[PDB]
Amino acid sequence: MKNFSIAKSRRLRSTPYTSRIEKQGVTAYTIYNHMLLPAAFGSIEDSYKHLKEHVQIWDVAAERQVEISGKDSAELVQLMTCRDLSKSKIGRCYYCPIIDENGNLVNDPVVLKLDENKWWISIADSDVIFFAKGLASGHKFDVKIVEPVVDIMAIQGPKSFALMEKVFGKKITELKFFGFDYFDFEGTKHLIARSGWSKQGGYEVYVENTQSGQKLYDHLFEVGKEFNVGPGCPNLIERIESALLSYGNDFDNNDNPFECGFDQYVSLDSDINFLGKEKLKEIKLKGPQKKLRGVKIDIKEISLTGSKNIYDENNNVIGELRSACYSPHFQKVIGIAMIKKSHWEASQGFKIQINDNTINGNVCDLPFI
Amino acid sequence: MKNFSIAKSRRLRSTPYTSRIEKQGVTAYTIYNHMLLPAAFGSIEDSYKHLKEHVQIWDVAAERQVEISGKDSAELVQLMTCRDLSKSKIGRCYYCPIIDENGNLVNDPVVLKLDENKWWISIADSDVIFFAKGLASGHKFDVKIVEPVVDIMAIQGPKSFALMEKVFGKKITELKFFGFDYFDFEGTKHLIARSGWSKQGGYEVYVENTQSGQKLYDHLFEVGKEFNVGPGCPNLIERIESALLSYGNDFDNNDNPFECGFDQYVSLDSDINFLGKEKLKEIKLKGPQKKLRGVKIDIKEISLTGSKNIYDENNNVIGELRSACYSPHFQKVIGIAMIKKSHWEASQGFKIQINDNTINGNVCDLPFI
Ligand code: NA
Ligand code: NA
Repeated sequence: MKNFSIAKSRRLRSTPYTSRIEKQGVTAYTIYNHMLLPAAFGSIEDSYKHLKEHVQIWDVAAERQVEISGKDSAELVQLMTCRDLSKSKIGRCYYCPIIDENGNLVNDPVVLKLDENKWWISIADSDVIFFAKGLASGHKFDVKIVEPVVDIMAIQGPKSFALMEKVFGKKITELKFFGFDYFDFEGTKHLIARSGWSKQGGYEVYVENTQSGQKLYDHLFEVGKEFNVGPGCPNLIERIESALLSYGNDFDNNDNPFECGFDQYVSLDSDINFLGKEKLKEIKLKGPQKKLRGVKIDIKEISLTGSKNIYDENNNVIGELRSACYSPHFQKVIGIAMIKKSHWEASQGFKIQINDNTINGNVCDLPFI
Repeated sequence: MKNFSIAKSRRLRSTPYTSRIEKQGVTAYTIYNHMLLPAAFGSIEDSYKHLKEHVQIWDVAAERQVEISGKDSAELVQLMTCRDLSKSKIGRCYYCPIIDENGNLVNDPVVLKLDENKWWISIADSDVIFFAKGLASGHKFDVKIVEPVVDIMAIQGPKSFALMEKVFGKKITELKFFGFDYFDFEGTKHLIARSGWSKQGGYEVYVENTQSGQKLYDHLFEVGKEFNVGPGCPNLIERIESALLSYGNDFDNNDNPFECGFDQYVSLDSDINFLGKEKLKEIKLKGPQKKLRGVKIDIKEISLTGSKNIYDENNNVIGELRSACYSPHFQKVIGIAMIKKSHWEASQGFKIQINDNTINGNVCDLPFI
């Protein structure tokens, strides 16, 4: 077969939005945190153009929460991340790389500080819940760790702001990037952050009252018509062009923050203690020997289902291409590659096998645009 | 809206068998431990008839390993599970439920004791690696925790015994259920366990030397024609008929081993140290307020994608149906349901809404065959 069906089960969890997106034209799924996440609503290029010009509503329920509350919650949260959260404030979001005893990445979540003793970790694709529960028991912390009933719906694109003002009023227009607050929809208060996995702008509604959230979803489609609202999902071309890097895809647990361009979130000269702090000091001293870079390959098509070695002018492996797509902006293929320090340099050339043909490519900086 | 395509990417990992099984008729996939696991090779009823009569070779690489080695490995392994490993032997497998701070199920793996100081945890669908790494950090255990390069290939069905004899000779026929040993294929030694996710008989080859395991895979298809060998995967009908439970489907992290029939595997009155031991002492005295049970329901067809409430005569919720299929053996739908204390009783009637018809069903004991 060219395509394989996804086999549904209780274990591969549906969302509060599933029956709706399946009537609105979802054509492919990925799995993220043991949950269905839409991967396409037809053409990925057309979804990208629509996202950059209009507004979309996304089922991103699979961006699960780990809720950590109780006396040692602030501390357990800070143990897990190399980002300094000592001056953190209620109502703010912070991108906090989670790292292990080796200094290697576990997850790149957004942390929401709801209160001094209550923390939501909005996670990428790995079971941070169990890392937390492991660390809590091992370090003897007094916390409560749950996956709460929270199912995110995103509102993304340049028309997101006008659409959400229409629904929630002028108060939501005051929300700064990566702030959150509580907003009323027909009696129910919903936590809404100004965040989301694009650079086109918008919001994420952290739906706890599921029924009210489903009615809100339906309402956004009804009063969004004048804005050309439509369904969507995180967009492959957008995430590569803007270097919105994802755990499991661009980097994984054999990679450290310094190989992924996360230098500014690794806070080594505080007195806060987090995992692998010592090992990350050594890495920052000797410097990394490999790093995520962009690449361009002058072909009009690619379908990356997995990794692919890239080779030098002698046919020695100089890196690994990890994500890639056709970019209409460049009218060629662009990607994210973990490349050896020998070939880091913006403009450095390389060779890669696409089918049975060597083809040339070149390294570039991230983001692409 | 009926079947949906899966979107492949690096993050949904492929396996050493992917290119082979996509030439042998795989039609559907699930995702298991962030990895492709075949869900169908065409009709589920026909794969089922074939498994029960003949022999199949399965890609089950998604049954990943957590390898824990070093001086504190035995202790860390035991800390994660309720099952008593104090008398454990090299060359044996053990079903070892992993339990958290609430006494609830994290994963239900098989543990393989390779050495006093080297352990493989063969995992269900959750990231046990990070629970282990969390525990190890707190207790400052002297251990190394990695996911090794191990990609299980299974041989299952009544003809598995004879096919493996053909390849490996008499010594494989000596291997007892849940034992493992090392067996020579073309000069390479492979760890092979007598185990796997059917009740139809067979083996799991824990392939570390991938190129040799790929050659072995192709060899099995050649010298297995005598036994009508074919491709396959864990079979939904077979596994419900045999009451083989799965983490995420029948039970999850809100469930404790006393609710799932894991009583024989919980060691409360030994001296072993493990998480939630006290909670499980509490829980076992009070007793389970709900348990897993069999159900049989009078329709010839179902598509379970999620929990489905089952009701008494007067529309009260007595349970939740979690796995279900049409059983060609019963010529009707059977399933596994988590049922309230009030309605446990073997033969209790109930009703379930499936589209435009209310359907009679009743509770029964496990297994079915
Ligand atoms: Na989702
Ligand atoms: Na697999």
